[PDB]
Amino acid sequence: MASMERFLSVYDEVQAFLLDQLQSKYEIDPNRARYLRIMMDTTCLGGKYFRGMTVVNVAEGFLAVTQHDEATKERILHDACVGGWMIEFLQAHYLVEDDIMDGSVMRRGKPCWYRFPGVTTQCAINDGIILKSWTQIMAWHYFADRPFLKDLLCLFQKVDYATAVGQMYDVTSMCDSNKLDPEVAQPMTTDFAEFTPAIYKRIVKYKTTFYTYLLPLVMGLLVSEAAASVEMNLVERVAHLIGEYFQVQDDVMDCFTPPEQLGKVGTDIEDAKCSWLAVTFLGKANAAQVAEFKANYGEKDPAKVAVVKRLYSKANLQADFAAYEAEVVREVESLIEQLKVKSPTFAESVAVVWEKTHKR
Amino acid sequence: MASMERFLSVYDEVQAFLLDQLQSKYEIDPNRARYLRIMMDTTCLGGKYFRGMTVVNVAEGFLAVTQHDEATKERILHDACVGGWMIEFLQAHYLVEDDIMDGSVMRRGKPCWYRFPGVTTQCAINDGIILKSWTQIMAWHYFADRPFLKDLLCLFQKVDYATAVGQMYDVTSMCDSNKLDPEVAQPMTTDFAEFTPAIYKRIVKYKTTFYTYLLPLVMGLLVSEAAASVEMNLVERVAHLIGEYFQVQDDVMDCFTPPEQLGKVGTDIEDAKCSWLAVTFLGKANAAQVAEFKANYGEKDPAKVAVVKRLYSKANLQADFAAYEAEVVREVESLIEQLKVKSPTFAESVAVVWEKTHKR
Ligand SMILES: CC1CCN(Cc2c[nH]c3ccccc23)CC1
Ligand SMILES: CC1CCN(Cc2c[nH]c3ccccc23)CC1
Ligand SMILES: [Zn+2]
Ligand SMILES: [Zn+2]
Ligand SMILES: [Zn+2]
Ligand SMILES: [Zn+2]
Repeated sequence: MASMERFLSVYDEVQAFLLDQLQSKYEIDPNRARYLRIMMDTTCLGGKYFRGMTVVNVAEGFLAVTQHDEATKERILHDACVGGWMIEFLQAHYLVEDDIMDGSVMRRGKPCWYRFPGVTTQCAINDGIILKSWTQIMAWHYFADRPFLKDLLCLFQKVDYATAVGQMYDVTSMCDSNKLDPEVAQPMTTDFAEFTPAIYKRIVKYKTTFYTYLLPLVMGLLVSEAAASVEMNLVERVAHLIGEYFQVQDDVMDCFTPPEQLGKVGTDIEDAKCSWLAVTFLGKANAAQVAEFKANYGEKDPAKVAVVKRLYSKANLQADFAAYEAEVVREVESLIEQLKVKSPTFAESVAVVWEKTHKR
Repeated sequence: MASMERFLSVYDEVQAFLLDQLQSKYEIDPNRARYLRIMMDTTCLGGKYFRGMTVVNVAEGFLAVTQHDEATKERILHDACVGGWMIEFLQAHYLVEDDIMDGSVMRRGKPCWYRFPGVTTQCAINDGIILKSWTQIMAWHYFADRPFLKDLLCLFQKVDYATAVGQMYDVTSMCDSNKLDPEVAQPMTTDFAEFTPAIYKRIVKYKTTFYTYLLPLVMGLLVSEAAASVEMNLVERVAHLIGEYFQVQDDVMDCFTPPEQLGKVGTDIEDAKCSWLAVTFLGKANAAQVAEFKANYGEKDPAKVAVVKRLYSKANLQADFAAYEAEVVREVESLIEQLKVKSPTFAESVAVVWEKTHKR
């Protein structure tokens, strides 16, 4: 059976389980079940399923080199699909909540969930809470007897927490750290002194890389009972490296990719985000260019946004990106080589993860 | 050592652990640590700690009748305090998010967290996510080797989920179920046909009773390794009974308790909430009174709110409440008696829980 169709069939199965359990154990009525069914589909489906399918792909790799009864192969693949959906539902939670937090309009070419006429923010905040709660309902049901349950739950929690911490780093990235204070309304930074590579790295590591790259890779190892086929420090290093590169692409595309292909109107400049573009620009600008950036960044005024984009274009950031990319290629290849000492199979799953990121 | 001071000392210990782990493992800077410290204090402290202290009180009861080394007594009490704080932090999550969802102004006489000038909704939604994430960080750290870890995590998840489901029942309680539809803006009910005792019961059971009464009682049993001293079906029945009574008091006070003692301006009428007052009023009103209720309920206009309050006062709901109360006293006493078959100690902890609710 093809991996994607297996993964999609498991979605339908998990959805049916969750809704049927709501009816049998939580007293749900059919109309609210339908609302939640639509909410699940609208918030969980429509992406590429890169994260969930990486769990499946890692598990598939180990199945090719490990002796198992057929029924065991099917159990491992089913577990990998359920684990994958846990990650996809975790992402769905964070997308719903982040779109509300940021006042976003569109995502993947459709209105953000909270903007649907029959949803509203009051409902959508709680819908997002339910989405993450479903990840745990899945795990406790499908993985109840599994030897990896404890390790899986502990990892999933740490990744969830890291993502929330990353969200805090992101939403506060345009404020001066020494001025953070719940009692006092927060001004935007004027010096941009915290727009550094190391601080940018910290936002991205926590907000993006743990859930997008580390969690799918390690979840694939866990459901395969294969954590001894890897040096975990290498897995973390390669996950953080590829994840940062992924976010850099995303930051570049926010500014320069047309809205129709982006599926949204990018607002990183108006939002004063600590983006790779802003950090790299400030790392090469002269005094006059810095001053012009300061006078225009973080303002909705389309003229000032236009000034920032022209500053980026004139600054030849394409060349900094090519140098960054070449360095990432160097390091990802080195880590893939270190991963072969213990598992050619896992190293190849990482190579596939890298190829799908680098040529997306 | 007195129970409350032990519980408060454990708060300081847990807080120090969480913040120190953020510095050692999550790359936090001192200013963001301070923000999170203030957020924790502001959202977790200032209540009565009824929920957390019930864990401690249940554990204390069993310590009086069970043979243990002194060090074991201290471990059990420390575990009960950590478990109690898990519940208090779970509540804090739901209060932060519910205040944002509902546009609330005040809570316990202070502005809601999201209204602090230096917080804002963008931050506060994520702060609420962090609060619940902290419940899991606590459990995995303090309970890592504990025999009750799995049962505790599984129970906590089900209660978290039930609460989110209850939140959905609450926010949708003034809409017609057959008209729920993410695509279509939701009108308020005109017939109030779903303002029934059974539907009200369902909102309250899930939104309030699981986390407020069932979870503290069962958590006390778990950290005491005492689940065999109870019939769990009795524990659930008594928890749901006392919890409903607690919410009924809350609903009455929303309308009739002065704002200064309430610590907020009650808006259940304007919010068109399915409150005990509205359900009980509709259960006894004549046709003219129903029509006047319909023309005035769920509107911000203070004149129309005033009409609803006069309808409630004229309807002699105090007498329905006294009859409801007397029936609850009957049933709570019956269940406490059934609980004595297996544990006088646990039955007495429930009697204390009931006394603190009934005479609050
Ligand atoms: C949770 C927050 C919003 C999502 N972001 C990661 C991210 C970057 N580009 C994406 C495209 C699609 C889906 C997710 C992403 C991390 C912070
Ligand atoms: C999470 C939502 C808001 C809180 N509510 C329970 C509740 C009723 N009265 C209270 C007074 C103080 C603290 C909590 C409560 C359950 C739904
Ligand atoms: Zn965001
Ligand atoms: Zn982006
Ligand atoms: Zn509410
Ligand atoms: Zn209330």
